[PDB]
Amino acid sequence: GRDIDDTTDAVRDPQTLEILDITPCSFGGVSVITPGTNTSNQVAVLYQGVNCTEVNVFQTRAGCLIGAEHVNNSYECDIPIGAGICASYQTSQSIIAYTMSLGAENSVAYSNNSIA
Amino acid sequence: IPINFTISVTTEILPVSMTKTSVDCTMYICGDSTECSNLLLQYGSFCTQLNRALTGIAVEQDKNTQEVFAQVKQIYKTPPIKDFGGFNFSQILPDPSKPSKRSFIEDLLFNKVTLFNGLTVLPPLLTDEMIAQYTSALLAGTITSGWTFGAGAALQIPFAMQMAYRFNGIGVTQNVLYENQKLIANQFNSAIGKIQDSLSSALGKLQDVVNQNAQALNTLVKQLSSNFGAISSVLNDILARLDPPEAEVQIDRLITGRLQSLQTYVTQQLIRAAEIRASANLAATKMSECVLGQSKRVDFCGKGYHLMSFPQSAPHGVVFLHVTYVPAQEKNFTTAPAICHDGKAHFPREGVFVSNGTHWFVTQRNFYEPQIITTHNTFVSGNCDVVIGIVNNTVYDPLQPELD
Amino acid sequence: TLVKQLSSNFGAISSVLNDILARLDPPEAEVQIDRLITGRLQSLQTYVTQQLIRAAEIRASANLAATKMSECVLGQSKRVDFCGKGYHLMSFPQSAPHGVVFLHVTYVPAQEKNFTTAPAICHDGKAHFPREGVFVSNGTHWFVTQRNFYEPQIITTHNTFVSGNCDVVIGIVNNTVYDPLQPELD
Ligand SMILES: *[C@@H]1O[C@H](CO[C@@H]2O[C@@H](C)[C@@H](O)[C@@H](O)[C@@H]2O)[C@@H](O[C@@H]2O[C@H](CO)[C@@H](O)[C@H](O)[C@H]2NC(C)=O)[C@H](O)[C@H]1NC(C)=O
Ligand SMILES: *[C@@H]1O[C@H](CO)[C@@H](O[C@@H]2O[C@H](CO)[C@@H](O)[C@H](O)[C@H]2NC(C)=O)[C@H](O)[C@H]1NC(C)=O
Ligand SMILES: *[C@@H]1O[C@H](CO)[C@@H](O[C@@H]2O[C@H](CO)[C@@H](O)[C@H](O)[C@H]2NC(C)=O)[C@H](O)[C@H]1NC(C)=O
Ligand SMILES: *[C@@H]1O[C@H](CO)[C@@H](O[C@@H]2O[C@H](CO)[C@@H](O)[C@H](O)[C@H]2NC(C)=O)[C@H](O)[C@H]1NC(C)=O
Ligand SMILES: *[C@@H]1O[C@H](CO)[C@@H](O[C@@H]2O[C@H](CO)[C@@H](O)[C@H](O)[C@H]2NC(C)=O)[C@H](O)[C@H]1NC(C)=O
Ligand SMILES: *[C@@H]1O[C@H](CO)[C@@H](O)[C@H](O)[C@H]1NC(C)=O
Ligand SMILES: *[C@@H]1O[C@H](CO)[C@@H](O)[C@H](O)[C@H]1NC(C)=O
Ligand SMILES: *[C@@H]1O[C@H](CO)[C@@H](O)[C@H](O)[C@H]1NC(C)=O
Ligand SMILES: *[C@@H]1O[C@H](CO)[C@@H](O)[C@H](O)[C@H]1NC(C)=O
Ligand SMILES: *[C@@H]1O[C@H](CO)[C@@H](O)[C@H](O)[C@H]1NC(C)=O
Ligand SMILES: *[C@@H]1O[C@H](CO)[C@@H](O)[C@H](O)[C@H]1NC(C)=O
Ligand SMILES: *[C@@H]1O[C@H](CO)[C@@H](O)[C@H](O)[C@H]1NC(C)=O
Ligand SMILES: *[C@@H]1O[C@H](CO)[C@@H](O)[C@H](O)[C@H]1NC(C)=O
Ligand SMILES: *[C@@H]1O[C@H](CO)[C@@H](O)[C@H](O)[C@H]1NC(C)=O
Repeated sequence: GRDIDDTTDAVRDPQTLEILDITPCSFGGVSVITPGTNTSNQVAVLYQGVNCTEVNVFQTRAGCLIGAEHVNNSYECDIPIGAGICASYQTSQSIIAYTMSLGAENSVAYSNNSIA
Repeated sequence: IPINFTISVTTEILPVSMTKTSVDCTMYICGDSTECSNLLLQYGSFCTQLNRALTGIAVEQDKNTQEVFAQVKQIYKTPPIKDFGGFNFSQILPDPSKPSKRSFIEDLLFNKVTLFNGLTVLPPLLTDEMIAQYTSALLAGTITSGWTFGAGAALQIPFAMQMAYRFNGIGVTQNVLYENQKLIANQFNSAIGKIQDSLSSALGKLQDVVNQNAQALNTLVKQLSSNFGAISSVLNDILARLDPPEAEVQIDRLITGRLQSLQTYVTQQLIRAAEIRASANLAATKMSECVLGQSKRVDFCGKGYHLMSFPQSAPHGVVFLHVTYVPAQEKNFTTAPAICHDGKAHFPREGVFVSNGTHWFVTQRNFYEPQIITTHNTFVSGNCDVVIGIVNNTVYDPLQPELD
Repeated sequence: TLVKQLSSNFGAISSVLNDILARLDPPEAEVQIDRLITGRLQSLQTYVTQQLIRAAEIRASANLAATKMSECVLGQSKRVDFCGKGYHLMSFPQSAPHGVVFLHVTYVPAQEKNFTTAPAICHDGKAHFPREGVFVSNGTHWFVTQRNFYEPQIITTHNTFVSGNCDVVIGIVNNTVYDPLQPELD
């Protein structure tokens, strides 16, 4: 059996004569988030293309970040992990992983007869 | 001289960024083999340069998007009271029912384009929801403040007065707006309706990019079933049929072919990324000059005299809806450069001298509204034997009747 | 990277040419020589392509710098966010190693004040529109002021121009106009 790009994705075993598929084992690159070797020596590894089922474990859309706590607040983006997530060292001290905030929530007092 | 006007809204499509892609140099060439990798080490560092170039392009895409869209300090919000003097920004402003918080036209645009062996695809730093949030902030700031929010703190102002000051910057006076507010509101609403009706029946600028980025990958993948002169285009087949003394004259041909394929791909991607970067710079300039202000440059923000623009977000691109002002119906008149009243020559201050056949009036250039020629519309300069086409009508002098 | 590419075999028996020429008899050294030639040509042909692309990018940036020098320094520009954020006044160039530094001086407003505003004044049936400014009010009286700095003045016949009658404008208020000629006429 083949696929769009001529790669064997199915096969029939000679003895039992049953249909089996083939799926490549999980791959992916490794990226490390560091706050600079002048402040601290901690890091946070992030497998890019694998879920956490495989090898403080937050599963993200961009991969499976390991070694960084997850917070609820929202700050500016220091280290752009991806898909709206950013990581920073400033929380005794630990690396956090939050969601990026675009800015303050403002609202002008618009009306039909007021000017500033 | 025109007697009537129309408001026209036109769209403009611009690509901003393309899909990020990182291609492994070792897994693409070899795979899981080890003899292939040991042979590949003899070529030096041709697997670090390619990865560095691809990472550079990947970072540049996010920089493009960030510099185009992130131009507002604070996320402004539209007030609930939608009394804008008749103008209806309902298909432009977001609808807080869909989970994506996207307006009608942004949905029409997002449903028009859409419908490992080394290669991966990385996710964008700014997800589509955040881009919609940015465009909504820009729209709410433009509507409720004008150009003030792009040049410091935001100052409120009623929309009708803002449009009056937008007319006053293209020559037409503001009583023209205030005395024809309903007609202008109706024309603007009709124009928005036509835009939404024409976006549902295109977007070739944003598709000729996806097509090229897809055929490049298709060619790269298809360049893996070529023999390149060896006996078979499978490393796991060669390694299972030849002893190591006599397989490194075959794997070497495979290595040469696959390296040349990767080099061609990387060069083409570098050139394409440069082109996209130029377009993103143009898009950022258009945003800064047409949205956060009113532009006097001709044919930059649309076709006609620019009034204002609104941004919308499209997949891997941006959409501008330029609002302009075009004169409609003209009429023939007769003109004189100056008037010789009493040995003096009266030139118009801001306007032009026209006559319908019997009497002479003074009127503004971009609209027709005649006025009597007083001494508050004209100024004197010399005698009337130098000007070439001077006529000899009379003026009003509005102080004489009151001095009785 | 280009320099370090000189210490790779590229398939030959060594990465140094003198060893190739000394250890081997001419007719069988040309194979090693050709392998080295191919490798080094590939290296020095990738370097030139990357350099050309970088040069084009730098050329675009230099063109932008020339335009900014021409339009922000030698004059005052109305293009928004081109010569800095805010309303532009002037700029000064400074030389830096392989670059330029512009110092953009800009006007930017400050502490605000909310007001009550109307688009016209109906004096005696006629409708008066501001000549150059905007109508404002502090609660009781009405003034006309410029749009970028609070500086109220008494509404007069010189600050306004007449147009039609006060029946078609949507929002309109009643007030008076000074008519400065009258006190001197008597
Ligand atoms: C400016 O005034 C607005 C409301 O205007 C009021 O009525 C006018 C007719 C005029 O007489 C003004 O002097 C009056 O104040 C107010 O806007 C509020 O600002 C506060 C700031 O904390 C905000 O919490 C409220 O939500 C605003 N009101 C609304 C309806 O949204 C305020 O007094 C002044 N605002 C600004 C921006 O200067
Ligand atoms: C200027 O043009 C507008 C439309 O472009 C005219 O408004 C129309 O007037 C007719 C007759 O009064 C109405 O039947 C229409 O409903 C109006 N609106 C439209 C959209 O057609 C307007 O009359 C023109 N001005 C003058 C002075 O004739
Ligand atoms: C040109 O326009 C002027 C003003 O619109 C016309 O002058 C008017 O003519 C009528 C006819 O008797 C008079 O009652 C008015 O007093 C005149 N002035 C104004 C301000 O209306 C003139 O008739 C027009 N000429 C042509 C050939 O159409
Ligand atoms: C609003 O402006 C008016 C116009 O100046 C002010 O009215 C005058 O204010 C001066 C200065 O205090 C007094 O000397 C006059 O007697 C005022 N005239 C009248 C008729 O009241 C007014 O005080 C300002 N403030 C308010 C709240 O109205
Ligand atoms: C400005 O908007 C106000 C609403 O805040 C308008 O007032 C409305 O309409 C009439 C006129 O006074 C009144 O019933 C109320 O003040 C408002 N109605 C309701 C149902 O709230 C006012 O007409 C507008 N004025 C201008 C000049 O635009
Ligand atoms: C031999 O292979 C056949 C399939 O061709 C299978 O049906 C059979 O059971 C096998 N023999 C034994 C002893 O299992
Ligand atoms: C490290 O940081 C401290 C202050 O945070 C600073 O004084 C010092 O120069 C830095 N050193 C390096 C090598 O960055
Ligand atoms: C990883 O595991 C989670 C949990 O079952 C699953 O939802 C997710 O789809 C898995 N990842 C992939 C790529 O299938
Ligand atoms: C943080 O968020 C999680 C889920 O979003 C919630 O269960 C938890 O209580 C929150 N903690 C704080 C301190 O807000
Ligand atoms: C704006 O248009 C929508 C549909 O086009 C309509 O439902 C709504 O009532 C309109 N609002 C105003 C104020 O005209
Ligand atoms: C002006 O006059 C010319 C020649 O008489 C004519 O062709 C033209 O149509 C006239 N303009 C208008 C607006 O009727
Ligand atoms: C235009 O030309 C005609 C005839 O050629 C002439 O009578 C008239 O004076 C000219 N108009 C000017 C010079 O303003
Ligand atoms: C206009 O009329 C005056 C009347 O005093 C006359 O002297 C002058 O020549 C006239 N101009 C032309 C161009 O005929
Ligand atoms: C202005 O005065 C006229 C005449 O007395 C009156 O009819 C009108 O209602 C006044 N304006 C307002 C807004 O009340």
